[PDB]
Amino acid sequence: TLKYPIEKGIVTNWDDME
Amino acid sequence: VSPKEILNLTSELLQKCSSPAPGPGKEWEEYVQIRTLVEKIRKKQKGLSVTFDGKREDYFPDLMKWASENGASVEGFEMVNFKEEGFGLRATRDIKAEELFLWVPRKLLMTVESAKNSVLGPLYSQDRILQAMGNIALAFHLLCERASPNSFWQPYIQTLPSEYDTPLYFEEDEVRYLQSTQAIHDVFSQYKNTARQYAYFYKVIQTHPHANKLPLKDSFTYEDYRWAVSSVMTRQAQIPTEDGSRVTLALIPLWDMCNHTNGLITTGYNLEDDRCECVALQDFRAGEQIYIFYGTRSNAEFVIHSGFFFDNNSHDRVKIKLGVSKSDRLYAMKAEVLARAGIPTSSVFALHFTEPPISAQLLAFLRVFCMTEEELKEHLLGDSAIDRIFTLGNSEFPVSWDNEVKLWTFLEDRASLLLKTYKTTIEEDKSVLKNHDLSVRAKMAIKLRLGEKEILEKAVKSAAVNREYYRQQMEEKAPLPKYE
Ligand SMILES: Nc1ncnc2c1ncn2[C@@H]1O[C@H](CSCC[C@H](N)C(=O)O)[C@@H](O)[C@H]1O
Repeated sequence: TLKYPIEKGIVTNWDDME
Repeated sequence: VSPKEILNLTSELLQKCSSPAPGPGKEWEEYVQIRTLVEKIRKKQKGLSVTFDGKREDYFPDLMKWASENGASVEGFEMVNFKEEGFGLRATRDIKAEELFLWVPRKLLMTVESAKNSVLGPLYSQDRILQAMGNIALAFHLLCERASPNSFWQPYIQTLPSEYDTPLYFEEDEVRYLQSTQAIHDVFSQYKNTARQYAYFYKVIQTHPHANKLPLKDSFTYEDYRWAVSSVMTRQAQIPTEDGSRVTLALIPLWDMCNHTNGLITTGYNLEDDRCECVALQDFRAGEQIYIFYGTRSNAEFVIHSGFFFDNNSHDRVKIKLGVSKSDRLYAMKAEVLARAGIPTSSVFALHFTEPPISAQLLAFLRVFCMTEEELKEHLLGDSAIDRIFTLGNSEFPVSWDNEVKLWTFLEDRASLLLKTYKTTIEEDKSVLKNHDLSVRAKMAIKLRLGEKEILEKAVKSAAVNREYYRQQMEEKAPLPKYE
């Protein structure tokens, strides 16, 4: 398959206080 | 109007958006109050600090030339403004499935590493937030380069959208459609995070001497930050660093013009040639839009992080929270069985729309949740106990007919109870969509709340079919399948 699959718009955490 | 007035308003916004959570029953009220302060700031500012004279399609030729000069693929497709998805790529020749048709070398990317080596570097080296969260670092990298006329990435930035459909751009009444859903809490958090971050960084840029050289010091509007974080959240990707030992977040030009369809991930990073590579998800005839598969996300994540609602999303799901209660007289045994199965005592599981509705882990949890004392003992003691645990997630090997009847009864009842916590029914949502004329953003919100209930209703129906099936097996006293 893909060794480094790339996810467009991957969900990240934007909570700077968490 | 006055720089002192903006400073005072942002200080108030910072205090408001740094206060702790007010409790779920007051999050709507807090949301409106934060919106009120943000809209007062926004109406006293001039929108995007940097605007461009041409139309969006006027700059795609320079994007192609710039990408071509640096080794990207630029033949076989063209940019087209599609009504449904906005701008995307259209094939100008036939492209066969699995054909490598798109590649982007690392030099064109905007990354956390290129953010460090840019004018933002000095502030990055001191501020703890930028160091801990590469997505925010990417957003300011994007803003700084946008405000830099001689930036290497100007051909890319000038072709980005000027506006998005993330919930940061919704009207108050468009978000109000989401009241009583699971999704609305994340909408609240996104608005509160964004407003807090804008106010924090506004005050930092104005006073911290490490921001002295920043082009943002001349003008840094709320609209700037909303645009930058929406650009990053709808487009960023995870890639390996040049060495391959760590990962990083990146904006990938040209490739990020592809819109989404159902399928499999066909984009990977090639570390030996140091470039992103994308093979065709399916055959694309000349004149057909080129799509990719973004990833296995729910419609709540597509709306909130990706700025759109995707019909017939095969990976949609809703959350369901379940736990063994410490007041159960069988808590200790149930907790031990789950622990030996690698399952927590309390967790947030998912319910899916496609078949089956529940995963192997949720099935395993529900079986233990409903086990009698003698069934728990057989999963804890003797030479077959480990084998019994191993099949706990397997639909073909139930613990007992009565255990299945009980767990599907509970699930049917729980999903029906969740359905009753929504402010509207499925029939009402469908009537609104049919008999009201709505904006794209309002439709996103209504289809999102409808989609939550439709997953719950299908879980109800599948659980009732499972309950009746296993009840028949109990009546007939059929032999239990054994694994061998
Ligand atoms: N299947 C789809 N339906 C609707 N909008 C889509 C879509 N796939 C992608 N999009 C849109 O495209 C964005 C991802 S970036 C893709 C290029 C974008 N259309 C542009 O004009 O720059 C999403 O935020 C959403 O606005």
